[PDB]
Amino acid sequence: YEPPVPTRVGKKKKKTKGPDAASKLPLVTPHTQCRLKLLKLERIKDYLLMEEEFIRNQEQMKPLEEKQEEERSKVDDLRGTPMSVGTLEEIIDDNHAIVSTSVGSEHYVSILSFVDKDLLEPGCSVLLNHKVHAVIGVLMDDTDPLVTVMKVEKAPQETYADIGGLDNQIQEIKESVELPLTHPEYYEEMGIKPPKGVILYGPPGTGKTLLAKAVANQTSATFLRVVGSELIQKYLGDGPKLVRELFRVAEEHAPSIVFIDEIDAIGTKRYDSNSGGEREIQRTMLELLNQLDGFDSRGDVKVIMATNRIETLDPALIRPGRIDRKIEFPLPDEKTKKRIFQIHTSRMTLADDVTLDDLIMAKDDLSGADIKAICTEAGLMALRERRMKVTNEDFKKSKENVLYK
Amino acid sequence: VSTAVLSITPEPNFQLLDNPARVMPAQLKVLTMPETCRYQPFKPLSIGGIIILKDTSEDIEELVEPVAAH
Amino acid sequence: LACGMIAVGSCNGDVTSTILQTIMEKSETELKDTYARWLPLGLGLNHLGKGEAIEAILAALEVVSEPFRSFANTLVDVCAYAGSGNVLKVQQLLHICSEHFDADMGAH
Amino acid sequence: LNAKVRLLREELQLLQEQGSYVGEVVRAMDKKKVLVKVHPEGKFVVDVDKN
Amino acid sequence: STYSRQIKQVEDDIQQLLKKINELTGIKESDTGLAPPALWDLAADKQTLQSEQPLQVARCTKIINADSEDPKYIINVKQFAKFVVDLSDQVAPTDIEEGMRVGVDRNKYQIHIPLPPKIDPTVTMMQVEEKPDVTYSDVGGCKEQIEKLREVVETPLLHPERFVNLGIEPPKGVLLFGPPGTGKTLCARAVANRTDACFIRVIGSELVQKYVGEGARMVRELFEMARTKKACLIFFDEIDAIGGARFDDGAGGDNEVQRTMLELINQLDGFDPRGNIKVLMATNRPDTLDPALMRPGRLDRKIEFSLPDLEGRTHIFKIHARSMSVERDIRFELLARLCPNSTGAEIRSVCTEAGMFAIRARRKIATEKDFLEAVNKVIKSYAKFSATPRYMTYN
Ligand SMILES: Nc1ncnc2c1ncn2[C@@H]1O[C@H](COP(=O)(O)OP(=O)(O)OP(=O)(O)O)[C@@H](O)[C@H]1O
Ligand SMILES: Nc1ncnc2c1ncn2[C@@H]1O[C@H](COP(=O)(O)OP(=O)(O)OP(=O)(O)O)[C@@H](O)[C@H]1O
Ligand SMILES: [Mg+2]
Ligand SMILES: [Mg+2]
Repeated sequence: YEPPVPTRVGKKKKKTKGPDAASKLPLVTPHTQCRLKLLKLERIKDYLLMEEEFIRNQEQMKPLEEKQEEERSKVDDLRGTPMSVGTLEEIIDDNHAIVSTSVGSEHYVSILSFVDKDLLEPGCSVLLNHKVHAVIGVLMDDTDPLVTVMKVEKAPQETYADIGGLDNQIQEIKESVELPLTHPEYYEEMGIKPPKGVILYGPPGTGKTLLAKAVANQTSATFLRVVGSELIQKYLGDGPKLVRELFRVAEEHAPSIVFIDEIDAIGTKRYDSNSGGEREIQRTMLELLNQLDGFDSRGDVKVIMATNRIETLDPALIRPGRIDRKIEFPLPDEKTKKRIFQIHTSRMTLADDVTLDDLIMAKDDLSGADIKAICTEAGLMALRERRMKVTNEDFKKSKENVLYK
Repeated sequence: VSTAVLSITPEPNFQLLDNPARVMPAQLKVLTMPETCRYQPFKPLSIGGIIILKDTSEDIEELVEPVAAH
Repeated sequence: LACGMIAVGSCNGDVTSTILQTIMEKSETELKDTYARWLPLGLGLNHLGKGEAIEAILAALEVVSEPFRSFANTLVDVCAYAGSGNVLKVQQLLHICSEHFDADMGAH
Repeated sequence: LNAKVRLLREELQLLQEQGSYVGEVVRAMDKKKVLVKVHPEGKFVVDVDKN
Repeated sequence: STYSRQIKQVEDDIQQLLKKINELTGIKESDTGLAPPALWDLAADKQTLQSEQPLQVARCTKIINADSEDPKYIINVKQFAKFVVDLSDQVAPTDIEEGMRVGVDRNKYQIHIPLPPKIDPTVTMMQVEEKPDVTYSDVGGCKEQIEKLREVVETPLLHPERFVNLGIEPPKGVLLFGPPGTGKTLCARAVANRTDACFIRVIGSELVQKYVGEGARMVRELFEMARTKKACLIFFDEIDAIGGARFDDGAGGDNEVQRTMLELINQLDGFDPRGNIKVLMATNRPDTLDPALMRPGRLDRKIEFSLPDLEGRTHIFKIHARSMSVERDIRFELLARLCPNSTGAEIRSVCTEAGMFAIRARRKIATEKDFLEAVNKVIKSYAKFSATPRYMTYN
C-alpha cells in the first residue's frame, strides 16, 4: 500500500477572496468616451456573442440528462437533505479527506467534484452528505460576533473640521492613514512605502481619540477599534489568540485601519481575572510585536495606537518598522483653547454677557476634554433652568463642577 | 438560429347517422329521420331499439351488406 | 516544417507549389499518418500573418481528400490570420468547434 | 359524531409517525435553505417546507 | 461625448450578454461551497458515492496473534466504541502497526486503509506556504551573520554531498539574537524565501495554551509533522515567550510554559534522534533563555545581530534608498555617520521620512536636506522611544 499524493501544492485555501469570479472582464482603457474605448467594448461584445452562440449550441445538442438545470438538480440529489455540518480535519488527497462531525467522530470520506476544492483548508466548516458523510460543500462561515465587535459599522460624525489646533498632528496622521489610500501615486513615485505605524501620545483629553474618530470619518478602509485593556483575557494564551484574530480580521477586510486605543492600559492595569500575571501580558505583547512587524506578510493594514502613558510601553513595541511615527498631542495653547471653545459652542446659543476669553484661562492645564465638559455641563445647567440661552453664570457653575469637586 | 451578427460583418347542428346507428339514450329524444326519406318508423323514433320501417315507395331495396365477425 | 520556417510569412511560390504537390501526391491512407499534418503547417508557415492571400491556396486545397482537407484548410487559414484578432475568423473556428463527432473525422 | 370517530381512528396511525426534531435557526440561505442546530446533534443545512 | 450613447448601448449589451452567459453556464451559490459547473463530474461523483464506501477513523491498539494467519486487531473508533476486527483482503498485514490511525468500514469495522497521524490544524497552518518577498540582498551589514546562518540552515540542504563525504555533521540549530529592529526576522524571512524544504514559522506566543500540557502537545505534534518530511526548517520567532529559564518561585510561576520549553528541548536533543529538522530561533532577549535551550545540540550557532557599523549602516541606507527618487549627490556615508548606534529599522524610517518630507513639500525628488531632517526627526527626535539603549544590555 502507498499513501495518496495530492496534486495541489500546500494545504491552505486560495488567498484571493471575494473576487469578480467569471465576470472579470478585461479593463478597457481609456475611460474617456473615445472610439478606441468603443472599439475595445465592441471586441468584448463580439467575443461574448461568439461565446453565447457556442454555449447555446452545445446545450442544444447536449442530452436531456446533461442540462444546466438538470445538472443542478442532480447536484442537489447527490448532496441530499439534510446536509450535515462537519469540520475539515485533514485533506488526505484531492478527492479524499478526513472530516469530523459535530459528535466528535471522524470519517475518511470522499470530496465530490462539485465541491469548491480551493475553499478547503483544515478546520474549515464543510457540508457532508447525511448518509455517506462525503464532502458535498463548504459552508461560508458567518461573521464572528467578535468581527462585528471590532468593525466600526457607521463612520463617526466627528470630522477634521471639528478638531482645533492639531494641524501638525492631523497632517502627520493623514500622511500615514489617509494619503496612502487616496493618493498612493505620491508614495509610488517617491519609491517609499508609507510610514508603517502611528502612535498618538499625550496628556489625557488632548484629542488622540478625537483624531482617530476624524480619521475613521474620512477613511475608505475598514476601521477596527480595540481598547488595550480588552487584550487582557481571563485564560492563558487567550490574549495572544485575541491579538492574532484581531489582525487576521484586519487582513480579511483589507484595506483596514487598526486602532489600538489606550494600549498602555494592557500593562498599567492588573486584574485578578488574568490567570497569568505580568508574564501572560508579556506574551500578549510579544504576539502584538509579531503582528505589527513579524514573519507573516502584512497586507494593507494600518495600525494607530493611542496612550497617555507612553513611558510605560515596551520600547520594542513602538520601535520603527512597527510604529514609524510618534505624534505628540500637547495641552492646548490659548489660540487652540479659543478654537476649541468656538468649536464646542458653535451649535450653542450663547448669551451676550458670556465671553470665551475669560473661560480660556479657567485652568492652566486646560485640555479639549475639559472645555467640552465645561460646555456640556453649562448646557445642562441651562436645561435645569428650562433655558435655551446659556448665561455666564451657567459657565461659572460649569467650571466649579467639572474642574473641581 | 443562425450565427450572431458581429461588429464587423362552424360545427353543424345535426349529424346523419347511418344504419345501424349508435344512438345514445339521450340522443333518442333528439333524433328524427329526414321527412323526405322513403322509410317511416312505426313507433316513435325516440323509443329506440329495433324499429321496423314502413316503405312509402317500391323502388330497388338498397339494403345493408352484413359484415363478418373478427 | 523547415521550408515553412525559412519562408515564414513570405508567401513563397516555390514552397507553396511543392507543398501542394507533396500533399496531393500522397494517398488517402498515407494522409492518415499524423506526420502529414506537418505538410500544411509549413504551408501555413509560408503565409503566416498574410491574411487574405490564402484564397488561391484554399481553392487548391479543396481538391484534397477528406478529412485531411479540413485539417489542412483550418491550419493554413489560421496561420494566415495569425496574430490579427479577426473576430470573423474566430467565429468560423468556433463554428468548426461547435459540431462534435462521436477523433478521425474530428482532427481539425 | 362520525367525524370524531374517524379522527380518533386516524389518530392511532398519526401518533406512530415519528416526532420532529427541535432546532435553532442560525441563518437563512439561498434556495430556501436554513442553517439549524439540532438540540444535541450539531448543525444541519435543511430544506424548507412549501407551507 | 459623441460616442457616449453608443458606449452605454454596447455596455448594457455586454452586461446583458454576461448575465445571459451566466444563465446557461453557472456561477451562482458560492455560499454552500459549490465549484463552477465546468468542474462537475457528476457521473464520477455518483460512481464514487456508490462504490467508494465511507470509512470511520479508528486507532489500532493491539495486534493479537500477529505471527499466525489469523491476526486480530483491537481498534478504538474515536468516541464511538472499541472493536476486535481483522484486516481487509486488500491490506497487507505488515502495513498496519500498533498505535497508528486506520480507517475501517461501518459494517464489520475491518481495517481498510492506514491513515496519517492526527495533527492539530493550528500546527498544520504553522508551515509556510507563501514564501516572503525578502532575499538576502535586502539585508545589509550582516555579511558574516548571513554566511554563518546560510552554512547551517541552507547549505546542508542544498548540497549535502559536501558534508557526508568528510564524515561531517553540520549544526542543526541557530539562534539569531540582537536588539529590536536589527534584522533577525528579516533574515528569517530571507531564509524562508530561499529555502526549498518545508519551512514552519512558530511564534512563541502561539505555543501558550489555555490548558495544562497543551503547549507541549503542540510542540510534540510540530516535531512529528516536521519529521514527515525529508528535510525541514522550523523558525521560532520570539522564543523568549516560552523559552525562559526555569525557576521556582514558591507558587506555580510559569510551570506550564516551562513544561512546553522542556518538551521543545527534549524534541531538539533527547533520547530519540531529532531527525533532519534544522531549527531557527530569533529573540531580542537571549539573556532570559534557559541554559539547556542555549546549549549546543539545541542551539549550536549563536549569531549576534549587533547594530550595524558605519559600513553596515551605509549598506542599509543604499538598500532602502535604492528605489528612492533621491538627488544626485546624497552623501549616504555622512548620513550613516550621523546615526552611530541605529538599527536598520531606524535607517528605513529615515529613508521613508526623507521621502515624506519631499512629498509634503510637493517635490518629486528628495534632496540631501530632506535626509538630514529625516535623521533629525527619527534618530534624534524619536530617540526618547528608542528600544536600543535598553536592549543591548539584554544582548
Ligand atoms: N484639540 C481639540 N479640539 C477640539 N475638540 C477637542 C480637542 N481635544 C479634545 N477635544 C474634545 O474632547 C473630547 C474628548 O477628548 P478625547 O477622548 O479625544 O481625548 P484623548 O486625548 O484621546 O483622551 P484619553 O487619553 O482620555 O483617551 C473629544 O470628543 C473632543 O470633542
Ligand atoms: N540589516 C538590515 N538590512 C536592511 N534592512 C534591515 C536590516 N535590519 C533591519 N532592517 C529593516 O528594519 C525592519 C526591522 O524588522 P525586523 O523583522 O528585521 O526586526 P527584528 O530584528 O526581528 O526585531 P524584533 O526583535 O523587534 O522582532 C526590517 O523589516 C527591515 O526593513
Ligand atoms: Mg481616548
Ligand atoms: Mg522580529
